[PDB]
This record gives sequence, structure tokens and C-alpha cells, in this order.
Amino acid sequence: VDYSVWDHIEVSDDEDETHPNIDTASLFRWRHQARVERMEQFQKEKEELDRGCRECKRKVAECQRKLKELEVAEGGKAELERLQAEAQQLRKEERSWEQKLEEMRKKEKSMPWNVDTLSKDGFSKSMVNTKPEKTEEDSEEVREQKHKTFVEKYEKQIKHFGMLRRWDDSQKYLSDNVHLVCEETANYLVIWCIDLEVEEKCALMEQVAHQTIVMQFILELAKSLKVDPRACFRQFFTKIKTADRQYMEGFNDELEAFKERVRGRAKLRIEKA
Amino acid sequence: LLFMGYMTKDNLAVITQWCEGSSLYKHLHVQETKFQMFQLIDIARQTAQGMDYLHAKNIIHRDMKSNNIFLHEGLTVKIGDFGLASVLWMAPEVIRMQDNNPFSFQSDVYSYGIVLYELMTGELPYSHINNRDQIIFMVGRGYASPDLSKLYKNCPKAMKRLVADCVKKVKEERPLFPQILSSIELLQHSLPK
Amino acid sequence: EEVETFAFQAEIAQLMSLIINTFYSNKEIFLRELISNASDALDKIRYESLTDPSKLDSGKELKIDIIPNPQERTLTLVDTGIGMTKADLINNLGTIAKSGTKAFMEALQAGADISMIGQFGVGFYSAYLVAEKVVVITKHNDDEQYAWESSAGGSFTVRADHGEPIGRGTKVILHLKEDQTEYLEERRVKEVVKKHSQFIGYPITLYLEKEREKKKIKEKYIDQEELNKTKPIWTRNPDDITQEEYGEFYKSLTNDWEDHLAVKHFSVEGQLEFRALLFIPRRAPFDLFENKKKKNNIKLYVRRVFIMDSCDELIPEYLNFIRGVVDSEDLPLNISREMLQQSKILKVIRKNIVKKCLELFSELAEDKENYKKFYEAFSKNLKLGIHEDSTNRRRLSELLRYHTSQSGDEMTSLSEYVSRMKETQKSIYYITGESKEQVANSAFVERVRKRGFEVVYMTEPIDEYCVQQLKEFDGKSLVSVTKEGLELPEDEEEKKKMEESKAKFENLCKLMKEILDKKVEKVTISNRLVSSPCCIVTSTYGWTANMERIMKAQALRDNSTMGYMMAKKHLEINPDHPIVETLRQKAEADKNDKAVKDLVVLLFETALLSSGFSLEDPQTHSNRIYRMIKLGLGID
Amino acid sequence: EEVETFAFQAEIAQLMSLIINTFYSNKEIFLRELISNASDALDKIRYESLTDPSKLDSGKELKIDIIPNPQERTLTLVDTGIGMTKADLINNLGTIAKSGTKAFMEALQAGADISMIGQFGVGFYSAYLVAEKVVVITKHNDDEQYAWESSAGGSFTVRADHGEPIGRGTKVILHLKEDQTEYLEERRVKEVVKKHSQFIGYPITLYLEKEREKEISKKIKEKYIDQEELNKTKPIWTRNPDDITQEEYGEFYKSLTNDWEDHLAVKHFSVEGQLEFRALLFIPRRAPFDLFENKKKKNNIKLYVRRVFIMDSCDELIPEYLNFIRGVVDSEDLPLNISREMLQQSKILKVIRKNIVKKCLELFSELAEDKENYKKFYEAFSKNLKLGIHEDSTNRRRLSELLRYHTSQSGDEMTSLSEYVSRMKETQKSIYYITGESKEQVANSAFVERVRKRGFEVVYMTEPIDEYCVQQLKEFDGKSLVSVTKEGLELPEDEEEKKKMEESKAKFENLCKLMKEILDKKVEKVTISNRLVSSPCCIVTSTYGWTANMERIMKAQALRDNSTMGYMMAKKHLEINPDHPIVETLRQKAEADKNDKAVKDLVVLLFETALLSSGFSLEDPQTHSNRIYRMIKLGLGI
Ligand SMILES: Nc1ncnc2c1ncn2[C@@H]1O[C@H](COP(=O)(O)OP(=O)(O)OP(=O)(O)O)[C@@H](O)[C@H]1O
Ligand SMILES: Nc1ncnc2c1ncn2[C@@H]1O[C@H](COP(=O)(O)OP(=O)(O)OP(=O)(O)O)[C@@H](O)[C@H]1O
Repeated sequence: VDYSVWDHIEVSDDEDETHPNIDTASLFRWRHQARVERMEQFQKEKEELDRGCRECKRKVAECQRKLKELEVAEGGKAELERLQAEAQQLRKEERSWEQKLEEMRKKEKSMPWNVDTLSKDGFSKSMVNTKPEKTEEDSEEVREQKHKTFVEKYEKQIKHFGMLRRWDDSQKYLSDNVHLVCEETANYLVIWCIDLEVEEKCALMEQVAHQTIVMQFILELAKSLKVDPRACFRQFFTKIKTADRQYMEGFNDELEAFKERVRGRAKLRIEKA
Repeated sequence: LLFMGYMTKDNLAVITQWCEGSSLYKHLHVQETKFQMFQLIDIARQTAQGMDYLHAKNIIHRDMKSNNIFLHEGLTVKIGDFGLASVLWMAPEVIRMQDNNPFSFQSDVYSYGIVLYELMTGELPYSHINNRDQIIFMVGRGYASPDLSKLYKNCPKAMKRLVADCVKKVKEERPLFPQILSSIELLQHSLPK
Repeated sequence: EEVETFAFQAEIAQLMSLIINTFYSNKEIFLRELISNASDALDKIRYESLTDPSKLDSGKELKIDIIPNPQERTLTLVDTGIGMTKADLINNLGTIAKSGTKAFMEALQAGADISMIGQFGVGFYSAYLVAEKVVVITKHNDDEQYAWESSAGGSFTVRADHGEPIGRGTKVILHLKEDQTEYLEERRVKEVVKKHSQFIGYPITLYLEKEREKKKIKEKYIDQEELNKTKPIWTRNPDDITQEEYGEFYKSLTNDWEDHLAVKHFSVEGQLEFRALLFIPRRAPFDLFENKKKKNNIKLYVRRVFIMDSCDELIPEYLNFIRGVVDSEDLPLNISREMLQQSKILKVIRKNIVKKCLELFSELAEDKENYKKFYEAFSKNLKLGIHEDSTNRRRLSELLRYHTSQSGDEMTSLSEYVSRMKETQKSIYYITGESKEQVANSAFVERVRKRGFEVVYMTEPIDEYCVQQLKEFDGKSLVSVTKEGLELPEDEEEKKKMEESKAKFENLCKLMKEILDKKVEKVTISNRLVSSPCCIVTSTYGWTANMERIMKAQALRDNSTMGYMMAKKHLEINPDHPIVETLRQKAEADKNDKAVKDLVVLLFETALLSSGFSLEDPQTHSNRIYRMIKLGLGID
Repeated sequence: EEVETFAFQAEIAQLMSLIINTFYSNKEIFLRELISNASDALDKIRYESLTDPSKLDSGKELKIDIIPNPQERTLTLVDTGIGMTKADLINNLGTIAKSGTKAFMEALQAGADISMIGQFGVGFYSAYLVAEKVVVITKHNDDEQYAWESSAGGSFTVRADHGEPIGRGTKVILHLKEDQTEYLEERRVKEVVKKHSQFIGYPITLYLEKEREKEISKKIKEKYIDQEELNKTKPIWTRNPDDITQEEYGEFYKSLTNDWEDHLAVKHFSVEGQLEFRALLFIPRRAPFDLFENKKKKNNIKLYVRRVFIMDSCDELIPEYLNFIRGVVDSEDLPLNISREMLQQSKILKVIRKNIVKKCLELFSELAEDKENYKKFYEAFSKNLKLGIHEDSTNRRRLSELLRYHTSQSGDEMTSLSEYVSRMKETQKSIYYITGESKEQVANSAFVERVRKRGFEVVYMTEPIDEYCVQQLKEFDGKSLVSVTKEGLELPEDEEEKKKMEESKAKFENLCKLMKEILDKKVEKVTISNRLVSSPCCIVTSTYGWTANMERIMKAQALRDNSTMGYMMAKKHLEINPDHPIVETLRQKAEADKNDKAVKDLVVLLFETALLSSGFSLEDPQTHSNRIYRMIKLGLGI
């Protein structure tokens, strides 16, 4: 409702405020040193004001004490009258020093903010994550169990990708559920496309095969970039949209080669059975 | 087969949003790169506006000279003081140290005027005297002023009055930047003449 | 005189028009505002419970439910907050620019243990940005159920609810217009709540019909809790948080399952107060320096509510790899609560964040292998910061690591180099090159490696920019071995050699200047080579051959002033090499010999290749090479 | 049933607090608001003049005056506008969201000829950002003047105004806060007016006293000076492009972007409909040195709505490669923010940018009709044009025709792709280009001799941006670009040369395999083809991998990922000229036996020289230098 305390801030290394003909690197110094020297003068004024306050307080304290002592002792009436005027002068000095104090307070109110006065440090704690690294590739142990768990839990998603044809929709839908991006997914896609051609569904095999071929180059390019495929798959369809003619023919020929391999493997499986 | 994959177009973006450039310095009078009226008037105008900028921000330079002035290939002068790289470039108020803080706007204008004199003469002020022991004496007395017999020929005479009234020691009548912009404006109008 | 004191009025119809149309620039913040209001209601009712638990005898759970419905084109937002009575239903939701949250907070001033979001009093009316009419059903513990309803016409109808009762809280139904039907999809609302109000302090629950029932049935509603799954970690005190919680938070923040290298947690207090959390990614993004990614790293939060993402005033560009969340208690916000009314508070936040980041980097230095990984990831950002921040260049300077002569293939800081530097020298010797082996053995390093001096290798083009500002270190100037006038601790025998060689080797050097007058502007003798006879050094002012190459091969570089900063080359002949001695012997016989100058030009071209310069016309070098090989094999 | 209708109300104090606090990010725009309102009053009175000129007896000029008074610390703003009566004073300046300008617009009476900048009714209260107490003095034609006054305390007073009289219009007085005193100085008001209200039709005249009075035959510096330098620029885009001459455009350009000379070319168009704006675009003669310094906070195109500044150029206003275009874009009816600093519907910028891009591309195409001016434009903006080729995927076809290069027969002048196509032989079906580092570097090279001897024209491309451009450009008028640096170059071939190549393979396959073994890792393939005449060996790159120039350009990039380059190598393929006597002189030497140190030495030397002549850079030049040095030693006799 009110923002009257955040209307005066002086940042020293203000990147946006500068001059084209003034060295920004060196301009950031005369602003900083000016801020520091202004703060130092302000602190000096504070400290001298405070000693002045206590010294005039002790002045008036001993002055009242001496006034009482002179009043108690007889014969010091003339000295008491002189101390009356001296005391009044001391009160004038004290009330003037309090005036200096409230003017100093007003100056501090008018003092623009800075990084050092806006906030003071609270607590900082730096933690360095020391955790084991590297991965393993094998057909057993956690990897096979990972295959089984992921195929059992997310059969619907991988099947719906198997029944997909559009690139942009595939990109968006995986971007919603990027967890599907993994080597195990590609392995099961290949195996179950093999199974589909074992069932002899040629059109369904091709529809599944294009989609299965999609992530093979994604995995290859992820290996090339040394970044997990979950972090580089989104751009792949941007590349295939802006793909050169040779990339188109390469995608087509890999698709055809994988189709022929799948057909041959399914024929061998049928003959064996 | 798996083939090679081609792919390409990974990060072939034009990441060249950066900059690099610097001419050299401004200490060309020793280098002896004498220039004409146009360049010196332009440099004086640009340094004037630059120093007025800090004068407005209440930032006092005081120690600004040929070694704290930087030229650049964009035909711009970065008067931004380098920080490290002297004598003979001060004012008598600084030398006497009457208040131990000569740091005032009039002192900065005095420094501006004497660097203008140095550049428009192409020579270091008080070149005839090269001994610090006597140089400190003169500036401690603060009476004499440099002559203007080594002016560069064929230029508007207005900056001769500008430097002459910039170097007088009376700080109360020393010219200030609000009229200094007018001075350089009439200088650049007087450039063709 | 006459004085007529009045009171300011407000045209309510025009005020509603302003709020609905020209007040908020993004129509999808209405959901954020409603979630904020529901969080305020929940905070109020939960605060009232600690004084007397009997308050919560209308439903113990505190939650927010979002119930889109495309069968009615309505989106329902139900919470179990405090609700609001008839007087509240009039004042709060009928008086524009009046907040019951502010009234509630300013009332206590002793139970300030809570911080509820809202001080303006117009946030609810942003609901009309997507819906023509809104009906509000609430039930306070003190009053009965009421049905607030309006269509932003200037009047609202309040009646006792004649429908299904609720235990407590509020029930906002948004009869959306046909233009905002995209807000009824799971993905859209999920995106909105994840972007703006995913860190609210209360569970947020969706409710959609997508559950397949076993086989043709799909009428089960999805009780999808995952809108506020991740909870604000920086709120909890760090001494109670291990690396596991930080790791889970970072993994959920990046939407990618990878760990984080290090985590910095700190806060400041005073007039400005913020609890900031900064993470160093384990690896670098593949598009860290792609400009199309703009700056989407550090997010500003106010009371666990998002305001603005990474801005150039929030964190400097070279420090855009470090990603985290910044949350503050008090800040001045725009009416839309999307920008700050004071620009320079962002700059102050940046000033503190940069200092804390540099302290984190300095802390990382102690761990050898971890700092090795961090350097191999972000040395480019470190050197870019050295170039950019003149104020922090000093702090970034000691974070550098380089291959050196005496370190094999391990990187050592400048502090280690100055530690191991011989007292006889006062300069840091560095070489700016292109490859590891290209600088490992080169004509400029022979003498230095012979005398035991160590030189710092700089194989990346980023150092070529960095070194222009890193002109000194610890009071010692940095000088390159590829520049003219290399200073070297000299010996009396060495200077005697030099002075006799200048007189002895004047004829052939002036001969080189005569034959090569427009290509080489100085030929002299110095101490740089042992096993090589010629090298091309650059003047002290100009561009190193590598520097010139980098400038020439930049994509967007102006060529008009490129010719200004051409390096002025300097041939350097190693007198101890037999080639130059025999050449001088041949020249002494005659200065007009064909072979003498056609060998001089070949030597100059080969040295130019050895010095990293690019040949103006390599075809001349190639064709002279084949002509000389023809005469070598004697086939004319 | 039990319905009970109420009426919406408001909290006036809180609403004032919101208006003062949470709308305007910059405290300086109070000046913009007040000047806009004064211009609104001037527009109202000017329109009323067209129906009745007898209501202008009190004041005839239409002027806006600012008179800072630092001694009193008040910044007045006088105007001879329409003024306000008692009812208008208490309604418009007393009611939030009540804007009498909108109501006046409603009473247009089939006379829609003026553009009235006011819709909200909150603009006036911006003065409380910097002023603690606002005093307003207005005088209508048919009413006595009244002295409106407030301090945003929720209550305002109206006075009979027995003070100084004014003929017409209003006079707002801002009693600035004790700290917001920086807005009295000439510099700040000048900057604010130039930034926001520089294009107001009515003359805004700043007033200040710093004149040095003449003294001749003392030291007087107190004399109010009238300045109109802050409104000298006049909107010309509001006129038709037919009656404006070139010198007017040049004057406006030098007054707009401060450039010494005039413009190179101008575009002045407008589109009418649901989205109406008049766009004026210039082309600077010389591009600034920091044009591509992208940390400059782009401000080239200034979006004006109803002659007042709204926002600087954003990424969506104009594409990056057109950042050199200087000018203004002024519209009439766009939804503004409550702060009047941006547009509510930001998706309309996606239409403005499309229209501007299309019209500026049409401007560029039309400008390519006079040789001298187009050459001057190209010399300074070829980098931008090729950047556009690289970036835009919708104007690439249109943008391609505006590209110039040196060719094999273009001499020292640049010629277009269309002209080369016109001079293209029917036997060839490709465009031949070379990507090197210099004109002379590619003028004579191992890849061009054979082609230049035959009947094809080659296109020289030397600037580093050319490679970025040509990676996106894949065809031109149905003719595909082919680089001479890349392997598998296709030329029209007769049967005689065909069988000559067949015998050449049958004779040199042993060479191919043997120096393939010699260059085990340094070279992938060794073959022979018609690319060389007087050069024995050249090395070409792969079909999709980066060429040598692209490799060098990427390895020179300051901010690049040194993990992606490693697999994106150039598959170097050595190519031999079988007619050169060198490659057959060692043919017999290797035929006698496979293992000879001499043949390996010459093979390595030739490979290194071809690498240097192919534009590649040596991994370690010291080895080449040392072997050259030893060879010179042996030749000289030492
Ligand atoms: N669901 C709700 N439950 C309880 N109180 C509510 C609810 N929605 C609105 N209110 C009341 O309405 C008042 C004003 O509503 P509004 O959301 O506009 O203000 P606000 O919460 O202060 O937010 P803002 O600061 O964004 O304007 C609030 O202070 C609150 O008391
Ligand atoms: N200086 C002035 N001269 C004449 N009329 C004025 C002046 N200042 C305000 N008004 C009157 O005040 C009313 C509008 O005031 P205000 O500036 O707050 O609104 P607005 O300009 O329509 O809104 P906004 O600028 O926020 O779009 C109109 O009746 C207008 O004539």
C-alpha cells in the first residue's frame, strides 16, 4: 500500500546507468569509493555526536550537583546566583546538541539506501555435493529389472507412441512425460516391433517402426553430445523439420534397413516355431 | 545398418554477441600525432560533456590529466581515469593543502583547462622548467600563469579565451560547465571558420 | 474566501472496465490470483486453529481443489479456508481495492508468525479476465452458506445457498467464456500452477476424468495431487537439511534427473530480506550460450509466489549457468505482481548474489577433483566474468587454472605459479595459442624452457579475450612470449653475445628489410629461440597472431576498422642457428643472388606459419614448394 | 427466491494508494501524463474552434509551458487548453476512472478527425509520485476560474480563485517532495520530454533562468529563457508519403538518430483495418561500430501510440538481423497497459513484425535497382542480409536475391546470383562457390583451376558470415549450390575423359591405397578427380561435415562447446591430380617397393602442403617447419 521506503537506492555498479564516453569499469570505482567515504563521514558524525551527548549530559549532571551543594552550604548565595547563569548556559548547550541529534536523524532519513545499509548478512552455509558418479550397462541386475518395471508400469504410453505418426505431437507429448526417454524404452520398442512383425501386421509394423526409428538417432546424438537423451530429444524434431535432403534419405534408408531386419528376424522366429 | 546418423546442426548458432576494440591511448603529444582543428575540437567537446556528467553526479575527479584520459577507435574519448597511470598536474590549492582537501569543482575545471592548454599547445605545460624543487615553489606561490604563445595555428580564437579564463586562479569567476557546453557549441559552429 | 472540501469518488463501471481489460497483461494469472487467495484463506483458518482447535470442526484437512469441467464450460476452485461471512462477502468481494487479508494481518501485529499473500484488494476481479460471470459459495463457521454472484455489471447478488452444502471454506465457480476453453485441459492448468504457484504452502489437487476403469469405463476421476508435490526447501533451516533433500529439490526444479555439483543456501535480513538458494549444475547445458534460451535460470519469489524469471539486472550474464530460486518476504510489486516498482532492488539482489556465488566458488576450490569438474564445465563462464566484471575481476582472477610447463597435463592456478616463480623474474610468462601441442613445442618457448622458466599455456580462444583486461596479477605484469621486446634475466656473456651479434648481423637484417619491406617492418636479433632460426613476433601494441586470427574469423566483425589494428610484424633471426649463418656467408659474396632472396622469402613464410599467422596467398608457398621439390628430384 | 442485489463499491484511500504506488515504475512519467492531458485540452479546444471560432477570444495560441521554480520548489505546467468548469473540476479531477476525454470522444457527432489520448481516468494522479501537494488552476471560456487543490489525503478543496487570472486553459502546480527536487533541473526535464513527449503536435516551451545578460560599454544570470528545442521534431509519418520530399526525411532523420548526414533510403507506409499503424523506416548510411554489440539493449524502433512513446524495441517488434533499421511505428488503436508503458495484447506484435519485415524486404528489393546506392547499402549491411538468410525460414526465397559476390568474371565488382544464373551454361546444373578467407586466397586455389579452365563461373565467398548464410541456402531458382571444397564434385563429362579416368583409377589405385596406409589416421580416402590443373594434391571435405573454413570459424568462436566439434570433424579426403609429374615420379618408386623412407617423406610433405593450400590449419606446424628446415639444409649443402 506504501512504497515510500524503497524510493532512494544507490547501487554503485549500476550497469544500466552510465555514459558512452565514460569508462564503465572505472566509473564503478568513484561511485563505490564515494559511497564508502560518505558512510565513513556519516559514522564519524554519529560517533562525535554521541560523545558530545554524553559529555554534555555529565556536564549538566555535575552542574546540578554543584548547584545543590552550593544551595546546601550557607554563604555561597552569590556563587549560587552565578551558577544559575552557568547552568542556564549548560542547558542551552545541551538542548542545542539534542537539536543537532534530531537534525542528524532527519539527515539519516534523507540518506539514500545502499547495499551495505539495505540489509545485513544473516547466515550462509555452503554444501558441496560429494556423491558417487558413473553408470553401468548390462543385460541383468538392476537394468533388466528396470526394463521389466518400466514396461509393466508405462505400457500405455509406449504403445501410444508406437501408434503415433506426427513429429510435433510426439515432441510435445514426450515433453509432458520425458520419463519415457531411455535406452530401455528403445530396446523394448525394437523387441515388440519384432513381435508385431512376428504377428505379421505389416502396416502396424511400419507405423511402429517409424516411431521406433525416431529415438535411435536421438540416442546416437545424445551419445555424440555426451548428454543424456532426456535433455536433447526436444531439439531433434526441430532438426528433422530443418533436415537437409541427405538427412531425409538417411532417415528413410535406416527405416528401410530396420524394416528389412525386423522382417527377416520375424521370419526366422516363425520358421523356428 | 545403423550408419552414421549425420544429424549436424547441433549448436551451429551465431554466438558472436560480444565485442573487442581499443585504439591505444591519448598520450599522443609524446607520440607526436599532431592533428587538426576538427579532431581537437571534437575531443574537447566530448571530454567536456563526459566530465560534466560526473560534475552533475557530484563526483569529483581532481587528478585528471593526459594519463587519465583514454581515446578509442570509435572516435570517442573515455575520460574514465585509469587509476594509476602525477606531478605538475595539480593546482596551488592542492599544493598548499590549506584544508587538506582541495577536492572541489573549481579545481576540476582548472585541471580541465590546463589539459586543454597542453593538448592545444601539443606540449607539456612549463616545459622550460623540469626540476621538481623549483616547480613546487612556483605552484606553492600560485601567482604566475602559463603563457599562450605556443598556440596551434589556424583554429578559432574562442578557445584561446576559454583556456585563458580557465587558467586564472580566481575560483569564483572560473567558468562552469553550463556555459562550457555553450562554449564548445560555438567552437564547433566556428569549426568551418 | 470560500473553501469546499470534497472526497474523491470512483466511477465503479469504469473501474471494473480498467481491472478487467487494461490492468493485467497476461490472462493466465487469474488462476495464480485465485490460488493466492485460497492460500490466504487456508492460512487464516490454520492460524485460528492454534488458539482453539474447535475451529477446525468442519473438516480437518486444508487443501485447494481445482475441478475443471468441459461439460459446463466451468472451472471450479474449491478450498477449505476460513470462508467469509455476509459482512465479509459484502466488503471484501464488493469493495474494489479493499483487502480482508490486509485487515486480518494488521489486526494482530503479535501473531506475525504467518505471512499471507495480498495487500492490494483487486486480485479476485482478475477472474473476469477469462469468465463472464463468477459465483462464489462460502460457509464461515459463524454464518450460513451464501451464493455470491456477479457478471461484472456493477451489481452482485447474495443469497443463501439452496444447493449442496460444504463444511467450510470457499467455492469459486468460473463460468468461462468460449474464448478461454483452452484453460480446461490438464496440461494448461498444470503449466499455470507449476509456473506461478507451484511453491504454495498447501497441497493443490486437480480433479479430472481420465482414469480408465476395467474395460470400456473411464468415469473415475483422477485425484492428481501433483501440482504442489515439491515443497519450498529454502524455508527450512539448513542445519536440518542434508544433501539428499537439496538433490531432490534440484532434480525436481530442472525437470531432468541429474544431480547437482554443489548447493549454496544463505539469507540476508534488514530492510531487504530474502532467503536465496543457488545450485551449481553437475554438467553444463548444451545450449548454455544459445541466445534463444534467453535467461531462464534464477526465479524471483515473493512469499513463495513467482514474480519474474532470470533478468539481466538479477544475475550477470556470465553467471547464467548457476540456477536457483530467490524468495523474499517484503518487496514492492506492480499491480499485476509481475514486476518491481523499484528497478534497483534487483541490482542490490544481484550485488549480494554475485558475492555469495564467488564465495561458493572459492569454497569449491578446496576440493581438488570437484573443482576440476567445475572448471572443465564452466571455465568459459569464469573467464567471461573476468572480462565483464571489472569490480569482481580480482576475485575471479585466483579461480583460474591453466596448463603449465612443469605441471604436465594438470591445471594449476596463478597462485601456484607465483608461488613457484623464481625471484630473478618479475613477470608472468604466458602464451596464447590454438592447440595443446601447438604451444607445447613452439619457437617462442625454446629459450624460456631452456632456462627453467615456466610459461602458462592458453589454448582456448576465450583466454585471448580474457588477457586484455588481466593486465597484471599480484603486482606483476603479465607478458607474452609472442610479443616484441620480451624481458628476460640477462647475463654478461649473453649481453656480450648480443652486442657483438648486432654489429655482426646488421648486413643480413638490412637485407631482409630491403627484400621484405611491406610485409616485415623490423628484423632484429633477440633471445627467444634455440633450435629454430626464424620467428615472427608482434609489437607491444597490436594483436597477437592468435588474437588477429580470432578477430579475422569472427562471424560478425566489422572490416572497416579491422585494418587499423593490424599487427606490425617483427622478424626474429636466431644467430646461433646454422641457417642464418650460412645465409650471411652467401650474402657476403653478393646481395643480388637469386637463391639468396628466394630462400629468404621461403624462410619468412615458414616462420610466418610457425608463428600462427595466416598466409595471404598459400598458393605461392605451395607452388614454390613444388618447384623446389622438382629441382630436388631433378625433373626440372 | 432469496436473491438480494447489492452494488459494487470502492475504498477510495486504498485506491489512491494503489494509483500512486503500484502503477508507474518510473517517477518521471508524471511529466508525460500531465503533458498528455494538456495536449488533450489543446486538441479539444482546437476541435471546438472548427465549429465556432468565437470562443478563442481569450488567448489565440495553443502552447504548453513548463516553469520550474526551484526557489519555491514548484514545477508548474501552464496550458491554454479548453479548461474546466466547476462541474468538470469536481467530476473529472475528483472521480477515479472518470475521464472526460473519453466522454468528449463519445460526443464526436460524425466528426471523427482527432486522436484523443485518454481512456483511463487515473493519469492525473501520477503527479503525486513526485509532488506531495497538487494545486490546479483552470479557467473555462464560460465559467470563472477555480483553484483545485489536494494532497492525496482523500479530500480535495475547490477555491473561487481570486488570484492571478489566465485567459483560458489550465495551470497545474506541483509542490514537489523535499527529495524529488531533481526534476526541476533543465537536464532532467529536457531528457523526459525528449524521451516521452517529444512528438506532441503542440509546441511545448520549457522556461528557465540562466541567461548571461549582455554587458558592454554585470555578471547577470537571472533571465527566463524560452526553449522549444524539445519539440522541434514534427511527426511527418502522419502525412501521405506523396507530398513529402527527400530533404524533409533527411532532416527528420538527423533530428531523430542524431547522425551527421542524411538517410540512405526511407520507407513510409501504413495498413488500415482492425490493426492500423503508420510505419516510417530509415536505412542509416553507415552502420555503427557497435551495431552487433548485442549488450546494447536494443532501442532502434520506438513504438509510439497516439504520438506518445510507449516502449523501446523488443525482440518481437523487429527481428535481430533488421536491427539497423531506424524509425518509428505509430498506431491509433492498440490496448495499452494501466501504466501506459506496454501493450496488453502482445500477440499483435507478431503481426506488426510480419508487416514491417515484408515491407522492408520490399524496400530492399526495390532499392536494388540503382547500382551506386545499392552497392553502398550492401557494403555496410551484407552481414545483416546474410544473417537474415541464416535465421529466417520464411523469407529465405525472397531474401536470397539480394546477395552480391565476386565471381570468376565479375572483376572487382559484385554481381548477384540471378546475373550468374543468366550467364549459366545449360550443360551445367549447379552453382559453384568457394568458401575461403580472402579474395586473392580463393582467386587462385587448387579447387578452382580445373573448373575455371572449363566453362563454369565460380562464386567467391570470403566474409565469415557467408558460410553461415550458405548452410541455410540450399538452392536458387531450382539450381543447387555446390562447393568446390567438398568431395564428389560433378561436372558435365564426355566419354573420352570418362575412359581416361577409368584408366587413371586402374593405374593409380595402388597409389591411393599406399598413401592411404601412409596417412593412416590423417586422411580417410585418397582418390583422383578433375579439380586440379597445375596443383598436384588437394584435400576436400565430406559431403555433410564442416568444410575447412567452417571448421576454422567454429574453432575460432569464443563461446563454443568443445564436445560437439569432436564428432563433427571434417572427413579429409586427399585428391590427386594424375597429370602432375610429381605424383607419377614417386609412382615408380613405390612400384619398385612399398617401403621407402624417401617416398614417405615426400608423401608427408605433399600432404602437409595440400593441407595448407586446402585452407586447413596444421595441428602442429613445428614438425612441418622442422622438416622444411632439414630439407633446406640438405639442399644448401649443410
Ligand atoms: N477464497 C477466499 N477465501 C477467503 N477470503 C477471500 C477469498 N477470496 C477473496 N477473499 C477476500 O477478499 C479480499 C479481497 O480480495 P482480493 O483477492 O482482490 O485481495 P487480496 O487477497 O488482498 O489480493 P491482491 O493483493 O492480489 O489484490 C481478501 O483480502 C480476502 O479477505
Ligand atoms: N491539464 C488539464 N487540462 C485540461 N483538462 C484536464 C487536465 N488535466 C486533467 N484534465 C481532465 O481530466 C480528465 C481526465 O484526467 P486524467 O488525466 O486522470 O485522465 P485520462 O488522461 O483520460 O487518463 P489516462 O491518461 O490514464 O489514460 C478529463 O476530463 C480531462 O479533460
